[PDB]
Amino acid sequence: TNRSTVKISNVPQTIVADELLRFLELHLGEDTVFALEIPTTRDNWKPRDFARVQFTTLEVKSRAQLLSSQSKLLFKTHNLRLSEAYDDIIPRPVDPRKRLDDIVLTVGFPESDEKRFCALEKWDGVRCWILTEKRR
Amino acid sequence: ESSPTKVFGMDPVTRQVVVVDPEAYTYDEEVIKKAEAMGKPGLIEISPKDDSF
Amino acid sequence: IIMFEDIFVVDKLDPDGKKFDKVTRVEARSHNLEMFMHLDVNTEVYPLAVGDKFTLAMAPTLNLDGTPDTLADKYEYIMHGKLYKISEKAELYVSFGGLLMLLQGDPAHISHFELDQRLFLLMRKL
Repeated sequence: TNRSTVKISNVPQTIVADELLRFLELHLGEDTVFALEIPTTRDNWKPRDFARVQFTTLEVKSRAQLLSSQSKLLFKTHNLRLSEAYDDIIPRPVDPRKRLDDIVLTVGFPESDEKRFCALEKWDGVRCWILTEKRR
Repeated sequence: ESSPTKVFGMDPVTRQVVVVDPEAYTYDEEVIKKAEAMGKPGLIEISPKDDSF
Repeated sequence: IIMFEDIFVVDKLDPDGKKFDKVTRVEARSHNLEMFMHLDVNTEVYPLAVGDKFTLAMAPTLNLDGTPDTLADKYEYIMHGKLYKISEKAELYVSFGGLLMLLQGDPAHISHFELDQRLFLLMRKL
């Protein structure tokens, strides 16, 4: 429950990422899948037997786990089994509130003894992500 | 449209499939294969009748 | 007449396919006895999904009080086979006409089984 990426146990070797994405969006909510990565032994023409998929909301992850526990996921006569993953595909917080977009960032130091602050260089439209699990 | 012959029909008033002229199935496992491909294994089950000819 | 009888819960399927048109090997762990079982079952004629609970029984003969070589009305997946390998936590190797079975449990649980004998396989999914 610490992360949002779920590792699929067995997938067909003939499928592509787009087909699995369409299947997941059909069974689950629309556009509820953020990242889908299928590891490949070769460079671009030999995918492995498993895949890792990242969900946007933990509720979607729980629903997918419940569906997989009941064996209700059948994609090309293959029963998809869902298991926890080791690391996230993209270090992005699950909470949409922590994601801050188009904010003003400036640096400085307590230059004066009073309640004064000095601005050296100011950046606009920066992105701020707060990762509680990674403590960064 | 997956069936080679006209064995299944579409009912517009009920928006569901119906069985019309079941004697022209020709035992071509095309509709069953399409159902398996779509993801429904137990959608349509067709079996021959041993005591009828 | 029944030698070994316990409730089993499946853990995983080897092919993990619904319409593979192939024999499927199942992995079920015994309850209150800690016994692991391998069994080749046909899913098309006898559906078995993950998480289901089924009972299992083994008897030398299906007759009542003797007559080796009427329990058919109780169970629904009767099989017949022989035990060819007993060497192992002892385990048994019974083949039902080419369908291998591996019942790995405890040495005390399996002690009344002889080598090269005919035994049945009674199963019911509750």
